[PDB]
Amino acid sequence: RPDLAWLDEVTMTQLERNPYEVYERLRAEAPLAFVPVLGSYVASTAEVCREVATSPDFEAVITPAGGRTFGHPAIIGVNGDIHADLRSMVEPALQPAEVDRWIDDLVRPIARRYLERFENDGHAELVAQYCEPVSVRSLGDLLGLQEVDSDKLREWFAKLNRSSTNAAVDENGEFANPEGFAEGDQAKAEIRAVVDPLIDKWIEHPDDSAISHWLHDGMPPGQTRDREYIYPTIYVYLLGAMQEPGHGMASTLVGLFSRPEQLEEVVDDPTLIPRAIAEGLRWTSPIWSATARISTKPVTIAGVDLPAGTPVMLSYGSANHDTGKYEAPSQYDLHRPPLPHLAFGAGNHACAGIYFANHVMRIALEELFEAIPNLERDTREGVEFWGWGFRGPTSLHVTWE
Ligand code: HEM
Ligand SMILES: COc1cccc(OC)c1O
Repeated sequence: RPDLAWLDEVTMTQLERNPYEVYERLRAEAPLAFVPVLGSYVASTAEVCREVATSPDFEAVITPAGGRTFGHPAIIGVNGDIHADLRSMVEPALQPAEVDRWIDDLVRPIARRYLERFENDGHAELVAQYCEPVSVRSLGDLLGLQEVDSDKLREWFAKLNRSSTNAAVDENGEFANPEGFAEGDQAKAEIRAVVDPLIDKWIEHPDDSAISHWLHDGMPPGQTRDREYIYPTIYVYLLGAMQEPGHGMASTLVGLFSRPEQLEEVVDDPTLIPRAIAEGLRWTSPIWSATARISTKPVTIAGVDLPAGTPVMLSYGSANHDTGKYEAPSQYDLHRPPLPHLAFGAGNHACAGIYFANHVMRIALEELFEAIPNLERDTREGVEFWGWGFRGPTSLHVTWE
């Protein structure tokens, strides 16, 4: 596409540090565009993302670096009968009525546990000390990984993050940085060493943990799903399910700090926390561009005639700054009207844990503002956001009296 020759000069590093400038151009110039360094078409607007995600002429496909990292059958990358089975496998503990039965007793004590370590220090780095630990500990306990230290869970999602977003390709469409997959392989090897003994145990002695239910639910008597069949979805969980609620909380905090009167309102009136989180998810989408669909027949989208078999990456983080939908989208605004957003995706492969994730983020922020209501950002330290596939702040230094 000749007028997009400037896309040839876009680098992976640039997209990781800040993708919003490139994607603002894409939204205006080519809502569906082939990005050479990513080796793929990408959808940048809300209209195109939603259309691709819900179209009957498209089905799920894993991103190339996602597939190299997760293998088969990752719930995000399969369709038909296998997807239906994996959806019914993960859905019971995520059902709203079920979450409402125990989410409070799960997350609130965990939030208190981590707050107690620093709430009187007067200084903290909330990503490492609060947002990520609460996120991984809550889901870890739900999964049956109580004995896996929160530092380990955080290290796993960081390595799987970097591996699955190791997307750069060279002039011949080959992965430019194949060594970047090695730490994804190392994380998987460690996960196998830890989780395989637990699966051995759950096969014979099922309990209340989610993974035990993944092995047993809906199976003939005495039978379990093969572990190779469920491991890629375990990996999917140990990346995005572990990582995203922590990044959603932190981005919401960074956005509130950017609007000090709005932060005061939320501390004064914690019933506004769910609305603050929804704006946070739109403002810096935790899953920014990590999933994709592939066309199953010839289709025309945003004026581009796509052949069958064409992958399209869904850059929901860009769709969420669509100026056809939002005014001044790069500005966090609690009082934006409650409009649809794509931070949870859309269609048959839309996020399965929305209700759970929203409560995890809500409860964590509630307990934070109660313990430290004079929270202030440490304006001596800058907040840098990182990631093209998954995006969030690398740290969040705060102070208080
Ligand atoms: C703030 C937190 C979260 C955000 C923003 C988020 C966002 C997303 C997005 C954008 C997708 C891809 C949707 C698409 O391709 O159309 C996805 C998929 C998924 N998420 Fe969430 N997620 C979050 C937390 C969680 C949690 C905590 C869990 C599990 C407890 C979870 C389970 C899943 C599953 C199973 C899928 C795959 C759905 C499928 O392909 O059928 N997510 N998520
Ligand atoms: C590419 O990896 C992922 C994509 C979307 C969601 C995930 O976890 C829920 C995830 O681990």
